[PDB]
Amino acid sequence: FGIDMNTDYTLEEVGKQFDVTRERIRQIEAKALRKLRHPSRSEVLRSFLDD
Amino acid sequence: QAGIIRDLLIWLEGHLDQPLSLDNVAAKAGYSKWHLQRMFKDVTGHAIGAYIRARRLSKSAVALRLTARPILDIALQYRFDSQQTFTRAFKKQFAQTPALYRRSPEWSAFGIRPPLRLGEFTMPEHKFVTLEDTPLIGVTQSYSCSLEQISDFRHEMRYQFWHDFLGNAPTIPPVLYGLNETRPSQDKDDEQEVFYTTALAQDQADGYVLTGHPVMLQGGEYVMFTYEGLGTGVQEFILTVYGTCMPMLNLTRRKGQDIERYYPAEDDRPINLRCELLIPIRR
Amino acid sequence: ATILAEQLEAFVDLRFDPILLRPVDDLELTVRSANCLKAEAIHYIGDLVQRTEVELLKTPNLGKKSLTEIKDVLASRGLSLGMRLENWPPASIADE
Repeated sequence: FGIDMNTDYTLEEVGKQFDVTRERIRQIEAKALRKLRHPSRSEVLRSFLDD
Repeated sequence: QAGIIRDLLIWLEGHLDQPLSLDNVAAKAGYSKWHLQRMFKDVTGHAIGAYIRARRLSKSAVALRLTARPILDIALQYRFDSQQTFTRAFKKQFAQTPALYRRSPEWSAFGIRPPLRLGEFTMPEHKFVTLEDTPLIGVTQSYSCSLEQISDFRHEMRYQFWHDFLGNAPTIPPVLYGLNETRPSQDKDDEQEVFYTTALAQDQADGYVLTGHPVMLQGGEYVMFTYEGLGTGVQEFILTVYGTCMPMLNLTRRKGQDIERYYPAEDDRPINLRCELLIPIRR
Repeated sequence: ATILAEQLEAFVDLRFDPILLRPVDDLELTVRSANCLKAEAIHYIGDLVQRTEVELLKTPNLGKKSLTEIKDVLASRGLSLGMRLENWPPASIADE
């Protein structure tokens, strides 16, 4: 996503980092939405939702 | 006994969503993981474990065809483990890519498995009709909600549309018309959107100054799904025609606007209204 | 006079556990642990804390994992198995 970085690292640059993988590493991020969708954490981010 | 498994599914159909469940979580129902499994095998005719995650996929298949979410809203939404495995078991259930599945407007009930009742099942009736192009007038608005919210959201879309017009209506039109639409995307064929149109009937009152469009009803084969129940009972009636009567009557509904036929002619007691769900069908 | 009178009265006068409110079906227990206990005509938690577990679980709708939810729920609130209560039932208490 580009937090704390100058450039934004892509799934092929990521594709040599942890694994060759391109689905389950994306499905790591599918857990990342899913572990933050649960409505106790997603409500500090609801204050900035007004756009 | 026979009173157990019937009550377990009243939990389980209501807890097919919330707990991330295998038979270990289902083993908190009086006996062990095997004996509760042993008690299910003979009183039902189904085998519980591979059925439930498939029934939860059958709960997700109608979420894959009539809900407006992408693949990763519903990747692990129904308590799964992976997406490619979810894509894999989908091939052995529907024999179609889920990108291809929400590519086609035709929704055939091949792999949807009906919700099981150990008690007595309220069977709806059918009657195959062929309808006519009828002009009406009504407005449209959209939603993005749950499977249980397929008529919780839909209660207001007819009511404030009716009570705005009833403020300037000298009559009460007694035949109601509601139209659901499935329209997929172009970027990635995993998403859709839904514009719901309730309309006022071109009836004995000629002057109907209502905001909206003159809507010509779709022609072709239809089914007279008449019913007895309140608008909160069409919530489970829409689910028992679309979770069950498309698989159990083995029919494939066709592309087009699903015609609702409510009756407002009996509009406090809870009202047991009568309603038809005239689906455009390809038999 | 009276408005003057009452303003003079500044100087002439001035110098229970909430989950015990609920029946047995209203506690959200496990797969079969809440709907099965009402079948023994036990219409309340206060009526259920009055008895012991020896005369509950042996009915063949009540199971071994319909048993243990009396062990932990009273331990989370501090009650006993057989606790007779003084004022358990609410105003209009009935069954379903």
